[PDB]
Parts: sequence; C-alpha cells; structure tokens
Amino acid sequence: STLANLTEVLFRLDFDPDTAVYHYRGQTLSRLQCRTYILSQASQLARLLKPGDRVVLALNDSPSLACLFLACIAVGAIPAVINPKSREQALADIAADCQASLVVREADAPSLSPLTLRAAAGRPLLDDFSLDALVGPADLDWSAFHRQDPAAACFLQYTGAPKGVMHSLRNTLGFCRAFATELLALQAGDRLYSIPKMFFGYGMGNSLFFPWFSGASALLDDTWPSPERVLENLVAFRPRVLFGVPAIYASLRPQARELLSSVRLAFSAGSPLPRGEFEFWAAHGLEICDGIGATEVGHVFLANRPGQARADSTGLPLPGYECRLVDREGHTIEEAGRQGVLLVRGPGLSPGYWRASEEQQARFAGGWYRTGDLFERDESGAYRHCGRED
Ligand SMILES: Nc1ccccc1C(=O)OP(=O)(O)OC[C@H]1O[C@@H](n2cnc3c(N)ncnc32)[C@H](O)[C@@H]1O
Repeated sequence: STLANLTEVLFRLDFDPDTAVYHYRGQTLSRLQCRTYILSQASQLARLLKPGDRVVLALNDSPSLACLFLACIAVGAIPAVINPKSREQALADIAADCQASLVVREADAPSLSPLTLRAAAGRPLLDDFSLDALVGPADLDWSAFHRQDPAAACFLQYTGAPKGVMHSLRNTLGFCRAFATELLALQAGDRLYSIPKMFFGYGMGNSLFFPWFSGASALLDDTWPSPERVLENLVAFRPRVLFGVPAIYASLRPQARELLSSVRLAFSAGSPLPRGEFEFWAAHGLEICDGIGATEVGHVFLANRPGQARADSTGLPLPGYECRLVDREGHTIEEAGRQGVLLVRGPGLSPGYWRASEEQQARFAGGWYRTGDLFERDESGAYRHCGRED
C-alpha cells in the first residue's frame, strides 16, 4: 500500500481548522491551535525517540494528553495511555511489557526503576512536559511525519498480566468510520462528552479520535467524574452526544431534566444496559443506544442503531463487521436462542497483541476475535448478552 501516518491523515481531513476540537477547564482549542502545537511538540519528541519506540502516558484527560499522544504518532512512536493512578508495580509492569522508552506521568510522581517525565503543576491548557528544558524549544515548521504501512502497529491499548492491543492506521480509521460515521452519523460542530477516560479504549475513540475524524469537539476533564462534577460539566458544556455506561445513566436519574436539556444522542457501553434503565429514560423521552466494544476490536462493533433501539438488547453488527456464535466444540451456531461465544471480524479488528504467548494470541485465531462473551441471537438477528464463558 501507500505509507501513511495516522496523525497526518487526521490533519488532512477537510474540516474548518478554525472550529473547536477540544474543551478543557472552560477554555477551547481549535483544530489549528492543536495541529500547530502537535507539530511543534513532534519536533521535540523526534530528538528523543526513534520510530517504533514505545511511550506510556499515565495521564488524566486533557488537551495536552491528546496532543502528546498524536505527537508521538507523528514521529513514528508507539504511545499507550493508561490509568494515571496506576500503582507503581502496575505501571512498571506495563512499561516492561512494551519495553517503553519514555513514561510521562503527573507531577511529583516517583521514578520508574525508563526515562520518566512529569506534567506541570497548575494544569495548564498546553503542557510541554519538561521537553523545553530537556531537548530545547520546538521547531517552528515541523512536518517530518514518519510514514509506515497502514497495517503496522501505530499505538497500543492496554486492557491477569496486562495485554497490549496493537492498533494500526487502517483498523483505526476502520472503527472510526463504522461507529462515528455509519452508526452515529456525527456531524461537524457536535459537542461530545465522554465520561470514561482516554485510558479506556471506549474513551480514547470518544474523546481523542472522533473530534478529528468527524469535525466534532470533545470536553476533556482531568478530575474524576463524581456525579456532582458530571453535573457541572453537563450544565457548563451542554453536550449533544453523551458517552456513558449503565451505572452512569443510573446515577443521572435525579438529574434527568438537566440531561434532556442538551443531550440528543446517549450511548452506553462497557456492560449490558438493563431494561429498567432503558425504560426509565425512554419514558423521559431519551433513547439510550446499547453497544458492545472491545479493545481488541478498536471500538463498538455491535450496537443498537439510533432511533431503532430495543430494551435488553445489544443490537446488530455494525456495517462491515461480521459476528458469529460458536458452540463448545468451536462449531458455528446457526440457530436462534442458542447462546454461544461471540466471534467478531471487521474494520476495527486489531492485528494482534504486542507481546503475548501463543495461548493469548489464540484469541485472534482464524481472523476473528474471540470475545469470551456468551451471546444469543433472536429471530430478528438482534444479539443479547448472556454472560462470560468458563
Ligand atoms: N474498548 C471499548 C471500546 C468501545 C466500547 C467498549 C469497550 C470495552 O469495553 O473494551 P474492553 O476491552 O475494556 O472490554 C470489552 C468487554 O467488555 C464487555 N462489554 C463492553 N461493552 C459491553 C456491552 N455494551 N454489553 C455487554 N458487554 C459489554 C464484554 O465482556 C467485552 O468483551
């Protein structure tokens, strides 16, 4: 194929560079402001990292995290975003698993025993992460994108021993198109608010990629989402699309009036949406679309479609995806009402784990991802979660 760079591709999308992309602490950054900052930061990272070097970002959601992530990709580095409050041994184990060359952490955090840089105290709108003092200020017109095969590993997503899922340019644009375009039909200018953070694959797509992919903007909050905080954000930001999980919508019941004010598309992932929650908000005039995603598949690959959602259901495979149920002998289940393990194949499929044993990599056997989830399929074709396999 043609060598390409995921960041460069996103920067090339023909969206108004003067429109917002990220929101943070009441402020706003446009596509142009972030593009310029990313290129500048890339000139600094290229002095520190070579193509292929791994980077672990133990940071909460912020524009500097999204920009640093994309700056790593710009130079050919392979970044991963993990829980900033990860325990020392957990962060060390992840950095060891991907043999990271660089770890970026919050302020005052201890050192790992790879190179450790810390973010600045005060939560600035754009942080240099001490790169100015380390490698000097940035170059003014940087554009030395490292272009590689679209199927090559571009970044990692970590989910017992941690497993790092490889994601490439191809299957990244794949799961963005399938979900952000074909399922949600996100429009330029849409205000997005994802409560799950960017160290969760769910949140990375919601907050990091979709604003660039679809021309929308996302609210980034580096504090933990207490229902009180979630409320302040809703009131101040008034998002049109809300990415939550079942428990989040349960916690939002007493604030239904405030949520209905702006939210028009409410999505739920992570675990099955109970009928009670779907029906509580349906009577308030809000449809919650339940969809399943998996780190190994990029994002949601099977979901209820807006305007056609049903209670106690995960919907249908997204366009381009194929879903199959297998019995205890690995044989395809052709019938309805028979629960089996769900296999999935499609645009978002990851090319595999970064480091793993043959038994772990076997989850990708045959060109499918074995979710380990028990699913059944009714006559209409809709899937319903039934639990996990033993
Ligand atoms: N990474 C993601 C991106 C987008 C959206 C979700 C994710 C995400 O959750 O990624 P993970 O790798 O952490 O977990 C995947 C596993 O979580 C479970 N699950 C997720 N969503 C649902 C759902 N709607 N209904 C029922 N079960 C669900 C299921 O066991 C699955 O195997």
